[PDB]
Amino acid sequence: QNPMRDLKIEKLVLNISVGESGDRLTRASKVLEQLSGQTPVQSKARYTVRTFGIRRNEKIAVHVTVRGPKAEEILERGLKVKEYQLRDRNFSATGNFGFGIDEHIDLGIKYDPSIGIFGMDFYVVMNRPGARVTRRKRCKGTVGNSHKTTKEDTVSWFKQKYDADVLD
Amino acid sequence: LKALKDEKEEARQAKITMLKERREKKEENERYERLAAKMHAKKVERMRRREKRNKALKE
Amino acid sequence: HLSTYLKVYKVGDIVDIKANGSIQKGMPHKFYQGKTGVVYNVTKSSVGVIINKMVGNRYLEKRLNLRVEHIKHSKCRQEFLERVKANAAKRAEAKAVQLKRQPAQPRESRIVSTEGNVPQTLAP
Amino acid sequence: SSAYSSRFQTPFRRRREGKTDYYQRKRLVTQHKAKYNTPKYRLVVRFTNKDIICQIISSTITGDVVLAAAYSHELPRYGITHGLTNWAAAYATGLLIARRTLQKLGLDFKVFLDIGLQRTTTGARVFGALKGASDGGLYVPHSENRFPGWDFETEEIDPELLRSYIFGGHVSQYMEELADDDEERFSELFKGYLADDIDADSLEDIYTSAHEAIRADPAFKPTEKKFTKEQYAAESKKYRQTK
RNA sequence: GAGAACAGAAAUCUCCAGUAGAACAAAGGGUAAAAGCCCCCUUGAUUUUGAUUUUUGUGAAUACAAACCAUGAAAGU
RNA sequence: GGUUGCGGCCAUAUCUACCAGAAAGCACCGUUUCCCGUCCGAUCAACUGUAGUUAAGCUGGUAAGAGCCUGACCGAGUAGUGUAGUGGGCAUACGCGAAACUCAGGUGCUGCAAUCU
Repeated sequence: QNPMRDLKIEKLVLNISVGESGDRLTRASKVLEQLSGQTPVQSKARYTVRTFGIRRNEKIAVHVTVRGPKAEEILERGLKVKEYQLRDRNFSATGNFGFGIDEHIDLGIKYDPSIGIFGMDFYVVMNRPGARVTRRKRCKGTVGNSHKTTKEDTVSWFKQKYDADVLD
Repeated sequence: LKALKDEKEEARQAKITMLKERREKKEENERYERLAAKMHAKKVERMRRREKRNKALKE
Repeated sequence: HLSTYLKVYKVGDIVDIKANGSIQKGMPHKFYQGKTGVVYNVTKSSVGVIINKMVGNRYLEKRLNLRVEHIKHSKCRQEFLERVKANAAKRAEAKAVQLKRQPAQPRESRIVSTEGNVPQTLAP
Repeated sequence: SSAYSSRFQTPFRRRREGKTDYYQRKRLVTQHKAKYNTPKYRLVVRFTNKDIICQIISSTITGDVVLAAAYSHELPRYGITHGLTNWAAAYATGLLIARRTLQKLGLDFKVFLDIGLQRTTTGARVFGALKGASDGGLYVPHSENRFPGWDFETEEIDPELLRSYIFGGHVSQYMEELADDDEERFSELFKGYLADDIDADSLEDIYTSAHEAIRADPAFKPTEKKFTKEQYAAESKKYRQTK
């Protein structure tokens, strides 16, 4: 029985990790900006590595978060690229799931060699009503075991809506 | 005399064996936990070795 | 420990010094620890305390200021005041004694019975 | 595990629940203490869903004491059934508790506001209750900064705007806009308001209503308390477990 | 720890555990809605009057009142 | 007796697993014009308690559970220790006197105000 113990989507984070910093980052900027409607966030490097070719504080990625109907709409238009076929993995233990796409032009947006091509990673966090207890300030607490999301519940919800497969 | 002392020492040995059994079950599962933790620690410090990581400065 | 702040300390009261590690401010006096002194003046933030410190073979008088967090009320005079009040009551009753203290006296005569407690003889 | 549990150091119970902040509490309760007794009084405002709380507390080693306490459920008696948690309603509750305490002290004193855990934001209902109390006449220290309509771009304030907020102007203009733009959300969010058919001038007059009423009788007409103690106790013990 | 295209042991993203094992000028005390990181505003690291401890010489720290000030809604600092 | 708010003492309260919770409240939850802040009304800010839920949180019981606390004719008058002797080659005499461990028992107590079938 599930009157309020459903499994709604909470949010989707779309991320673009670039090998270099500059107008390439600004272009990936622009891509996620146009896809979401809102302004994205530029993420810097934590530490220098010198084999990936970067340094501390270099602005080496850009990402964005989306909540609401927009999130699942973009999710479906992206999963069309993966044609509704994920793996047994790509589902976390705690009940979240994500994938990655090359050739972002495979959802609506055209080639436009003005800018080039980028790939991006979708990650999608799931929950139920009542997550506010671990997110508010006053009254903070944690959620019970029975109400915890899980890989099995998410995979069943996914073999349900979007009507997909597991592929191994 | 041999009748009396052997039931008394046998009851006491029963107490001794119960004590020992109990302590050894507890320390056995404790040892298993610590050994698995030790192996996990060794496996993670095996892959951290590939990272250059001068521990001193700030990187 | 908020009960270490709702603690009135009037001039005259006696207090022990026991400074806790949890407050870096005003950690006083390395050997003024477990030592008792009465309070002479009080300000905000503050209490006064005087101690008779001995140097050579004379007791000189060191006055000091401390945060309230370190000081503590002394139970030094509890039995003294209890005995004084009881002495007033006993003096009133006499007016209507050995109110003084006395060490432990030798226990007096008595009788020990054998009803169910027969003495149990034994050996090494 | 055993060692982690043993080396664990638990905080205070009231902190383990997200209920108090001893950092702020000590700065509040701690006195000058050159002056000895001089009990320090603090007005405690709290917002739950469906209800507001305003109290005036002294604290002592007994643990604390409540000389005066009011809530928003009293305001139906004073002329408003609706919107108990809003800005104007908390303002009314603050004026109520202020006139109450001033009546009991017989003067018409100095009380320090407790914010709780709520964030300090321009246009907050805690500052609405502050203005209600200062209305009532208790001298509390404050600044005109955080009242709404405070133009963040400079150091000035418009009194007419927070006057409208006191009268319920934002809810009224939103009522008007949502009404002349739609009726789905209107019928959903204003069912009692719809059955009552109240006006903007209406609702301002009702708040004036209630203001004069609390100025008339702030003496805490208490609840009627049906089904006295033993009834409640036995019926609750029917459903209370026991070892 | 689990998880996400190129991306691997370390590039960025998300979730769970995590009393401190991190940081605060290397095995130690103290600090977790902080004494830590980020953000907002400032530059009380300011003058005058006396008091205490370390110490007869000062300096150091300490509390204490009046002013000019900063800060926060405030208690207060 | 239940609950809410403010607290005191700060694990007998904490951790883990399961279960129950009529009513009351609390809580999730509904919405985003304004006050406000967010990459993102998720947090924070505001509005109506209306759409609806005890699923969660919270409260209480349960476990030859972990830990935490109390006690012991528990250890034990033991170890250790002050004093004396032309005592032996460590005991005796007058005296003081533990802790760990083990065992047993327990698993929050309370103040102020308000409120509830």
